[PDB]
Amino acid sequence: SWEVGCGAPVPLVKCDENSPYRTITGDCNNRRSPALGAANRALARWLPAEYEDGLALPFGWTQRKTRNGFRVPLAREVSNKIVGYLDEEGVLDQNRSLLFMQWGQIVDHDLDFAPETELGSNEHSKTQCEEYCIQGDNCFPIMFPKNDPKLKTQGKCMPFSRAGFVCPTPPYQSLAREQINAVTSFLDASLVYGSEPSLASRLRNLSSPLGLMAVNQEAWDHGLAYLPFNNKKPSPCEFINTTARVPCFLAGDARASEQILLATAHTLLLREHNRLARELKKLNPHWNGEKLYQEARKILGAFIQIITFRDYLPIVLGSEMQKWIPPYQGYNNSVDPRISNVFTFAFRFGHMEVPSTVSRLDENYQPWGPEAELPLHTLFFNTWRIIKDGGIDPLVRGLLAKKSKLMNQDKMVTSELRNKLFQPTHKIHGFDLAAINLQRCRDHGMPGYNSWRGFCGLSQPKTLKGLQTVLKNKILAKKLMDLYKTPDNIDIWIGGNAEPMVERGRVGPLLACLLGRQFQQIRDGDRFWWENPGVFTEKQRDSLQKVSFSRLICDNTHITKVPLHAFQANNYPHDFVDCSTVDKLDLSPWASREN
Ligand code: HEM
Ligand SMILES: *[C@@H]1O[C@H](CO)[C@@H](O)[C@H](O)[C@H]1NC(C)=O
Ligand SMILES: *[C@@H]1O[C@H](CO)[C@@H](O)[C@H](O)[C@H]1NC(C)=O
Ligand SMILES: *[C@@H]1O[C@H](CO)[C@@H](O)[C@H](O)[C@H]1NC(C)=O
Ligand SMILES: *[C@@H]1O[C@H](CO)[C@@H](O)[C@H](O)[C@H]1NC(C)=O
Ligand SMILES: [Ca+2]
Repeated sequence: SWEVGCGAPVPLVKCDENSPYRTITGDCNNRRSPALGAANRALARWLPAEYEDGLALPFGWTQRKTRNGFRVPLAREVSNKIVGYLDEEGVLDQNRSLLFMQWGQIVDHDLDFAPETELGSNEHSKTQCEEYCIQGDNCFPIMFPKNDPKLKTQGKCMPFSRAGFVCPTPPYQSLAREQINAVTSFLDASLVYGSEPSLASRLRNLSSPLGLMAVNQEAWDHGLAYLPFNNKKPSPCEFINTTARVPCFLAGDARASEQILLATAHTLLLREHNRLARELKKLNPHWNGEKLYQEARKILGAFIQIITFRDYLPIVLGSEMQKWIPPYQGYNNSVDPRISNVFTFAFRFGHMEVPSTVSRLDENYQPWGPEAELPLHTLFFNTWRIIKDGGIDPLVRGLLAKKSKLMNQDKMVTSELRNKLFQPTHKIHGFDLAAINLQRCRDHGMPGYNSWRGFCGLSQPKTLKGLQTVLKNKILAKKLMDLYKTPDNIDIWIGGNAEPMVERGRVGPLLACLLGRQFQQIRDGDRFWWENPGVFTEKQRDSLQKVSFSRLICDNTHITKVPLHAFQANNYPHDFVDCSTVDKLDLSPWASREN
């Protein structure tokens, strides 16, 4: 009966068992269960999947099969009546830099990725889905409600393909459909180095023995390195401007060019590896390429861990932080470090932190050129605006001096994402991330809002007035009840995100509980955690506690004026101090003693 069994598409890997380095796949982290938290296995189920047919059909598939006696609302109707807003005045977060939003996307991309099924290649099925809006198999299109302005302009539907699932990726009947996590569950910089050998080697410089990561040979940022291009076709970064013909970037994660500020962040992280690999050589000229790579990799993975757990999670979770992520008490090998299916939705609170524009700023933190500020939607899959228009430095200044959007019950998701999203294969800046999120909840068999409230030991509202008391909002609760008819049926992404934020944080109680658990588990369940005794030397760890996002920018750009605390709102030159002030990474404790 014990289904430890199923998992056909995985090349079972032997473990070295006393190696000082993480694998690329994340395999061999846990000794008793070596697959635990490895890429290309099922997302963990904190609660049983919920499907129309108990097995695989998403709720809403059959237009006649109620959920608890009620029809589920169209995702695009929920989007339009709740998530959407016109007025970008008053929407900005007075105490979060745009870097707060950006770091979130980075950590999300380190932890999880459930890609679309690849069944449709050399087929018209993707076309027949998009072209004809015909629900079938892995085609689950987002249909427009009547009165939707997109009806008049785009067609009857937005296209949507169900996420990949384990064992068979085609045939019928499994305990329940389980979607894949294609990256490593550990906070291990997999987004820089890859989660597969195949890509991890292609990423590396294997012409020389300095342990360097490949760099662009076509283009340079004032002598500073760019990510190598991705010479695969069709390139969506080419598609968005066929005259510039600047391809998408190649990184450890396939998503690195989805928007110019994520591509930017990816560029900071690569340089930091190269900068480390050449410093390690300096001190230890006797070291080979492999040793340099792995030893640079290991520093960077520690860096992301510290920035995330010390700087980021306290200003997400606020008052709830200590309650879910109590201070570190060493490696526990009985902790599941796997990313849960519900986490990959919980973390999409990020979508309401994305504001409608991006600025480029000069060395005086003033407007860079006559189109310094641009709409978010023109920067999907846009690498040319980096190559042909100032390098990363003017964009890294905008991440310091501009603001994240604040979540708002009346202003959830900017139209730049809710109406104008571009997706690689489809042709138009005409999609809805909110609608996508909701269809995806259903596709993944997500339990409803009260199941999750129940799971987190929170009250479970059954009426309008219960829902009003929890949401502290009569109109939002009303619109929700009008759409869902019972709070039991509310899709967890919007249910969770409707909740007012906890003191000193940027999520409500339900999210703080779901996020809190997951981040506690990936820290506690990780054999290679930086503070885990025996991973670093006690001296290396005093050197490590001094890292800052301030310093990473200083070391890896030509910017000399930084805030101390890069995630809080910071204004220039008041909150901006010189780079010689911040603190460095002393790499002396990595000095190799031959004797
Ligand atoms: C301009 C900014 C962003 C864009 C354009 C964007 C776009 C997307 C898209 C297209 C998806 C795939 C949706 C699906 O097919 O179901 C997605 C998923 C996701 N996004 Fe965002 N996003 C942005 C910012 C963020 C931020 C700031 C965070 C977190 C703080 C975040 C977290 C996620 C997560 C967790 C997923 C699911 C990934 C997975 O496990 O498959 N995103 N995003
Ligand atoms: C590898 O490193 C060498 C020396 O640093 C450099 O000249 C070369 O361009 C690099 N190769 C690639 C493919 O990036
Ligand atoms: C295309 O990129 C080129 C730079 O090669 C730029 O001059 C042009 O204005 C861009 N056009 C669009 C539509 O993005
Ligand atoms: C701004 O954010 C930081 C980070 O949470 C916090 O400690 C600080 O008290 C906040 N300041 C104001 C004035 O809100
Ligand atoms: C390890 O975690 C389990 C459950 O995850 C818990 O019961 C136990 O207290 C922990 N054990 C140690 C050794 O920390
Ligand atoms: Ca990872």
